[PDB]
Amino acid sequence: RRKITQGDDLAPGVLKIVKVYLAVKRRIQPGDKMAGRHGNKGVISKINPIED
Amino acid sequence: FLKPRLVDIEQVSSTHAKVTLEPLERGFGHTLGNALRRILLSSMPGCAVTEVEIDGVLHEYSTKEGVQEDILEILLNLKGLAVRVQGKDEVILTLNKSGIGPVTAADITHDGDVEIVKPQHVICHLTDENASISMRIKVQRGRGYVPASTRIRPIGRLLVDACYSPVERIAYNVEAARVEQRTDLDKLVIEMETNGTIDPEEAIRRAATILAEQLEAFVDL
Amino acid sequence: VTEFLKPRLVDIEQVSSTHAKVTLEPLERGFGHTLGNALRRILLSSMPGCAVTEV
Repeated sequence: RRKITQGDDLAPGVLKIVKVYLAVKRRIQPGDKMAGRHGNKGVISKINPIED
Repeated sequence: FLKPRLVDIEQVSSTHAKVTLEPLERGFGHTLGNALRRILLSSMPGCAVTEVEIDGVLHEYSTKEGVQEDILEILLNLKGLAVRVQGKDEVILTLNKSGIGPVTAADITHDGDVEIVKPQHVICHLTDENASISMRIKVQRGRGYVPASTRIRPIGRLLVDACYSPVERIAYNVEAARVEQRTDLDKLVIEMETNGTIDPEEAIRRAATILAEQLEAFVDL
Repeated sequence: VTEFLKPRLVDIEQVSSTHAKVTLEPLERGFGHTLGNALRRILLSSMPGCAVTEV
């Protein structure tokens, strides 16, 4: 607890640094690079509808 | 000219049923099968969760004590949840189960308008007797696929992508009809692999309507 | 939930009395092909005509 309580050593001349972590759910987008294990690399040309 | 009928609607299983359209002429049957399959796969009314508020977690990318799966895992399980509602468009369902044992759709509080097609479906696993889970899942009807980002308040409410499509796999088979009075007639048998929320005959009739009103545009005023 | 954009025939250009190019601006996602495929087969193989070539 004391290790958390003591102010962490910081780069000189900085009073405080706040590390904000941003988390995003990136999905399949046209142009995303998808490849198989055999090396057939390709981009996603179009998000085709299921019925098509 | 002849007009088809749903002479037979057999429920071979709860998930998927086969629908037969016997009085179909040559060529008409294949066209109707393809058009019905496309219109069913594309746009059918359906019920799926769209917002979940776990009481104890702030964001989806976090864990809750006593729950084996992640909160995001809970949302992924809840996304493919078999729900039918009749009456009001949107309904909030409350889940509160305590103690050991995996929670199921049956654990959700039962309301009059909404009945779960698949109670045996598993949401998450409660691995602590002391721990408990409370949530409010909001289910509304929609069409096609709606990403979570496209939709839209407090930090507690979690947005989950909505997949309103009740039909998962659809195939139509065109074979010669058994009528003897007039040959070359071919019956159409359509099998719809569905989540179970949609009625087969009702889904076929609704798709036929949607095609008709979309087709009514072509004829002149 | 049953309300879908209803196509309106914005233009029915006739290059010739024989050739026309009807277009509908709205329709629905993945519906233009469905209506188009259905229409193509029905006129192509099921629209009746009175030309018996065999003589």
